[PDB]
Amino acid sequence: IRLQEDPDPEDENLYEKNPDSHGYDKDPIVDLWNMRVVFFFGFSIVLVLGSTFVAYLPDYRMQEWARREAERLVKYREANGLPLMESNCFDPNKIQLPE
Amino acid sequence: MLKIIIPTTMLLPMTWMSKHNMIWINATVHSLLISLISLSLLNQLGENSLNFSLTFFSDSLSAPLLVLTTWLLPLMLMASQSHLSKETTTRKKLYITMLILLQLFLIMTFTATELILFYILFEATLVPTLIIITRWGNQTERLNAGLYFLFYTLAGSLPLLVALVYIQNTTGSLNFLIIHYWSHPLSNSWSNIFMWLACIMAFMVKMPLYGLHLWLPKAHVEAPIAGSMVLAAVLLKLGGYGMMRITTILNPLTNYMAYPFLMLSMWGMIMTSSICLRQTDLKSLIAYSSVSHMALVIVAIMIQTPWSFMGATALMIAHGLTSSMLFCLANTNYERVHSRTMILARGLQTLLPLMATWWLVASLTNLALPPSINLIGELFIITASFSWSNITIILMGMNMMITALYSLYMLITTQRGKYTHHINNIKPSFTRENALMALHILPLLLLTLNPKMILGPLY
Amino acid sequence: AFSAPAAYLTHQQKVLRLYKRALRHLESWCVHRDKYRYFACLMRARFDEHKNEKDMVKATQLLRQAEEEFWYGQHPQPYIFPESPGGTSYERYECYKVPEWCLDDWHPSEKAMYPDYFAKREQWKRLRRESWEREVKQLQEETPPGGPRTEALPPARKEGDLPPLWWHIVTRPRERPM
Amino acid sequence: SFPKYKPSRLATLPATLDPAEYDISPETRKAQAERLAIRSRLKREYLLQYNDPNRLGVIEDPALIRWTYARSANIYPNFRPTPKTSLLGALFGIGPLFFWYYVFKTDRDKKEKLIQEGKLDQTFNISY
Amino acid sequence: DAPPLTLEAIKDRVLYVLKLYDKIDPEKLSVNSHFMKDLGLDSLDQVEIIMAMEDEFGFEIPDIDAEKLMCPQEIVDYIADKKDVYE
Amino acid sequence: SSLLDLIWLETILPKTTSFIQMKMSIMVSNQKGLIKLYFLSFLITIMISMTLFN
Amino acid sequence: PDSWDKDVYPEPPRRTPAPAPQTSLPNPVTYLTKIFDLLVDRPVTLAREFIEQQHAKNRYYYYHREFRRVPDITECEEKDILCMFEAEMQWRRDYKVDQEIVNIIQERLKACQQREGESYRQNCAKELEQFTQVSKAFQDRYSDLGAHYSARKCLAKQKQRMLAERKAAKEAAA
Amino acid sequence: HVTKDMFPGPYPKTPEERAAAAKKYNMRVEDYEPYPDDGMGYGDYPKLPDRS
Amino acid sequence: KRLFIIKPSGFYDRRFLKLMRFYILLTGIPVAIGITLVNVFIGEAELADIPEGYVPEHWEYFKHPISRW
Ligand SMILES: CCCCCCCCCCCCCCCCCC(=O)OC[C@H](COP(=O)([O-])OCC(O)COP(=O)([O-])OC[C@@H](COC(=O)CCCCCCCCCCCCCCCCC)OC(=O)CCCCCCCCCCCCCCCCC)OC(=O)CCCCCCCCCCCCCCCCC
Ligand SMILES: *P(=O)(O)OCC(C)(C)[C@H](O)C(=O)NCCC(=O)NCCSC(=O)CCCCCCCCCCCCC
Repeated sequence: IRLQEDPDPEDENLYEKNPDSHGYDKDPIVDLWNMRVVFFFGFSIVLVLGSTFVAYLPDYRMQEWARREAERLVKYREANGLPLMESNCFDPNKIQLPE
Repeated sequence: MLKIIIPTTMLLPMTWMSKHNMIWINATVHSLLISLISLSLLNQLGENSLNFSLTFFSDSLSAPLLVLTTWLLPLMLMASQSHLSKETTTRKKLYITMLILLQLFLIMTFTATELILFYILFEATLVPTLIIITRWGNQTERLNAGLYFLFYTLAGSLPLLVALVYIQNTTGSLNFLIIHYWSHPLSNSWSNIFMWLACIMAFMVKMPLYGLHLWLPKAHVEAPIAGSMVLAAVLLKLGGYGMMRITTILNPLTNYMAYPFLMLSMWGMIMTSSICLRQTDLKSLIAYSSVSHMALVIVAIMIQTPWSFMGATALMIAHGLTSSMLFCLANTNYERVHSRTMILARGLQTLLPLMATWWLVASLTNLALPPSINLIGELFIITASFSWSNITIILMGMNMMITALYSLYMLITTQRGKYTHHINNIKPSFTRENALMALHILPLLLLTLNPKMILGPLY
Repeated sequence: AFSAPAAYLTHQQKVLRLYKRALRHLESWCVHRDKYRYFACLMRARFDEHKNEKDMVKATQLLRQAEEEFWYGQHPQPYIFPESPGGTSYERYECYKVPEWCLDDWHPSEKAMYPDYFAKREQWKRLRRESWEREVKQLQEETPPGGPRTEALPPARKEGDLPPLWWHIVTRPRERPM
Repeated sequence: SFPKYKPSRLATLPATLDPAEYDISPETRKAQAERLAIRSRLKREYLLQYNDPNRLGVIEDPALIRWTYARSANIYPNFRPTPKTSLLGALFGIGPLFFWYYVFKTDRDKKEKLIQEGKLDQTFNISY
Repeated sequence: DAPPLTLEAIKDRVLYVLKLYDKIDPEKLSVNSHFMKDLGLDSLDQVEIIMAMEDEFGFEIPDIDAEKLMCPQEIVDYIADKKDVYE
Repeated sequence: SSLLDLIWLETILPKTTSFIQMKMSIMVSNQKGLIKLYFLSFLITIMISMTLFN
Repeated sequence: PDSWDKDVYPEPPRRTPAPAPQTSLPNPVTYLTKIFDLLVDRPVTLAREFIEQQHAKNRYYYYHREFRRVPDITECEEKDILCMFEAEMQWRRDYKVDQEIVNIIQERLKACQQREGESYRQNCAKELEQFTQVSKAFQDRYSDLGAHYSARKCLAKQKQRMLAERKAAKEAAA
Repeated sequence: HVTKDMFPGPYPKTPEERAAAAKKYNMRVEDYEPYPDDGMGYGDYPKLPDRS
Repeated sequence: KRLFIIKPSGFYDRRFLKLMRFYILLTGIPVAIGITLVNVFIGEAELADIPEGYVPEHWEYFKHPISRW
């Protein structure tokens, strides 16, 4: 031997001392409460409440507003015979081309 | 963003003042609460971003990454508490402090509004990761892995710093809004070519790009479980976010300078999938799968079309979740048998059924299985690449075939077959491990249910 | 499977294995029982014709020619018993085989569901633990100084002893475990 | 006589057709005995460890450890730049890259020429 | 599904096949009769007997183990051990 | 895996750089600590600075 | 139904042929339709009536947000950040509205194809022309702007198109 | 438990090195044969028959 | 004759599944009941023109009651 080294320790099994162990801590009470807080907070709170919050987030992307505006524009344009989509985004009168 | 930044800086003293047996409980509970608070950033506008103040802003691209980071912190806490049972109280608190500092730096990086602050923070993320790897790694190669990771990132990113200060001197501002509104075309000159190279190469090394990726297998194999989870889930997404941010000022030079990177990305995607086909180590297989997916993201960003950006963002989120779940499963297998060899342990389906179910789900999400967000992102990228050119479909099909091949090869080798006779220390799966897998997999399916939240600003 | 192999196969063993393989492939060719009986009698007639030969070189040459003829004339799809390695029912129940070490990790309630079985299991475990030292002593006493020259194991030479290395052979899972 | 069987790498030669299987030197018998002795010694060691009742865990396999180490961590120290390795590396690493570059560049040049000449069917192409 | 085998059933079936063998005299055939020492057979006859037993019971006996079965009782014991029959 | 990832991608960027830095480090640090030698070096530097810089 | 506008979402008048049986055999389809109406339609109608009665007791309203027009990028001066911001926001809103217009036209096309069925190639030629015109205009507007599109890029593209048209007209007149 | 002497090493160039390598891999000296030293990184790992 | 079937411990997997179901349904069921009650009684808003001189709020610009809240 070249050192005064400890031998490699044996692997410790949590089920030996605590057959109904959740694998969080060696202490049974702390292990049980760690399982309880993780499950409750994570699953219940985060998953369920965040999912319903995201589901019912207000339509700030203006999808339905854009649909209503498009409906009004289509109705007005096809009622008056105008093209449904104007070929230019900006006004050629307001655009000044070089000579 | 202060309502999310300050709770992390309060996580730090809480962890350092908590009892010796309550550190994990307190950290997990309050990390979950912070994630729930950060879920409120997903309410974005369709016109512009959320400008909180002069320093921080949130966008449709920044919000999913912030939510992913905040959700990822407690999972890393669970895995770390798995593998650090015998550590001393001070060292446990130091590990939790490193994780908290990494999360804080990542949040500030994603919310930063200037390119220089973004650079400072995304370089500051190196120190906690390097310390974690080189201090709590298991094998000898952790030191070499840390050196490779550090020097690859820094050699990539220093020219980015020089180019950023040059751009500020030239134009007047590094603010993202100003450089977006006041953008001017980048003429075809050698100086512009080298500026483009500096920025793109920094973020490509961060991606990583094929040929500049060996640090990724070295670090991911040799890092502890928390380091492996954070490195693949989030730290690989800094390059993609940066490239999606800086490409505003690099046009139209990107049309001419993207060919070598596109060829590298496609061919290296094929090559890394082939490498996955012949891997004797599970963590290495997962690492090279990560490289292939990030190469696909690089292709999407380089082709740079509105359909490619949405696919890139969706694929980044999906890959983060999937790679984190795969690393967790491999870590449980390793803790069972104390070795990373793939063929050492077999029959884990007849020895551990629920873990076999988790493996099946993770491998199904790893390959593009509809209607998962993985498939959504991959399909958008494939469509954009098809519009770009019509042989990219050949390359993408080859990659998909090899991806399915190696994913199912890993699943069959680890789970199916007959159990190894001499391995009799495989105890039943823990409630902690099962909860970890469930919390990895359920958000992915919920994001599949609601997909517009991870498609970025181009949606 | 249960018998330790030798260093080599003798000429008699080689010719007997060739005979059995040829008969099996002939039965594969000759589907009907009477036709198979006729041609199997002819095959054994050939073997009996060449049974008596004093020249071992000529016998080896005949064996080589017979092996080449068999390889040319073999059935591409020979009949295989369902449980044989090539069979359609091979390794079907390997997923249902669970070991006793996996059995002992049960919860106390699960163990209490089978009270009588686990008492006998504990008796078997005590019997195993009370014999290992004698087994290893017997194994190390009877081995040659150079090392084991074959995979055969000795039996129990004493009234109160068990054959060395018996636990897994005795407690291997049943062929139809579930 | 009967047509001969030609073994290949993907269809190996059966043992019963191997010419060396019927020409046994006395040294071949002692070589087989030595192989059997090695196998028996390894089997004895493994069986002792396997049937030990006080053992809990995995019987570490030195052969498996050597295989895993040689496959990954032992490649570079034993690599030398030779003409064969240099040519193979250059080919397999660079040739595909330039091949794909040429293919994609040619396709995009043809497409751009068609666009400029205005004879490419791009109607209804709204998404890109 | 199939009814379980028993030691008596296995012994009866193997003796049935052996008595149906022509080269064996049924009267002098017992469960301990050696095929070559006191029945007067040879290697090919033993191989044919093993093949007949394989056809009878629907499973294959490997050549390494088949050569050592020189007794009807040995065949019964081998079949019972392989089929996990204890009664 | 072997030829590209473990051999040539290692040789080109990270291994060659480390080798060059190690060689240069050995060359720079291989000094015998002789005042005569590095004062003659100072003299050469002075001459070069005087002549080649104007 | 009054939920949508019949002009925006046209439907041709529905001509259902009258039943003219030619056999004494009972109609299983008629019998099953009567059973379905008795067992499902009446309960769901009663439930919906109860729900709508509950709704009418707490009737409240929501409005459609109105945006006024602002000066556009053509009027904005160079590097005038506030005017550029306003013009860019207005341009993005107009882009969203145009996308929804294209969506409406596509829905019309799909509905007409399904309704006509086996005679779609002839009876849907009217909706195909409108879709062709709308797609052409939308492509000319926002065809190749890229991921970082902006009102400035759209204006530059329009200027290029106008210059090309002027050059073509001059060449034709020459 | 494996020592540094039980790991694969460089290509064996002398009969003593080849004998040591054969002993290391639990093989006979006559049956041990390394891959040709072409610089491909095999080292002293034995070349076993290409069967399955 | 009934033979003992050797199986891996399923108690822990059953316990995890039961706990996960219980904690998901602990808040899922009240949320579902609340959503159903809101939809049945406090129905969605009806689109109306803005009265002249009236300035609504953003929640008054949104439709679903939960989104407005
Ligand atoms: C452990 C392993 C597993 C882990 C899983 C992963 C973890 C999951 C964590 C949780 C994730 C949650 C994510 C967020 C969800 C939030 C909820 C949400 O998004 O709701 C959206 C939305 C709800 O609507 P909304 O947007 O709130 O309101 C819009 C309307 O204004 C509303 O309409 P309305 O106001 O006119 O009336 C509707 C009202 C009232 O409805 C009625 O009244 C309907 C009446 C029907 C029968 C009527 C006729 C019969 C009458 C018989 C009696 C007649 C005589 C008496 C009559 C009365 C007295 C006169 O009903 C409702 O509002 C209830 C809707 C359902 C609520 C679900 C809440 C989920 C909360 C999240 C947690 C869930 C945890 C799981 C446990 C859940 C609980 C077990 O839709 C749904 O909830 C889904 C409805 C689906 C209906 C059927 C659709 C067709 C199905 C077949 C399709 C083709 C085949 C496909 C395959 C088969 C199907 C899969
Ligand atoms: P028991 O110990 O009595 O066994 C007697 C033996 C055979 C061992 C003798 O003692 C013995 O060794 N005799 C001399 C060696 C000898 O028998 N040589 C010749 C045997 S091979 C041969 O002559 C018969 C081969 C002919 C048939 C070949 C079958 C190939 C056709 C198969 C086609 C597949 C479908 C039908």
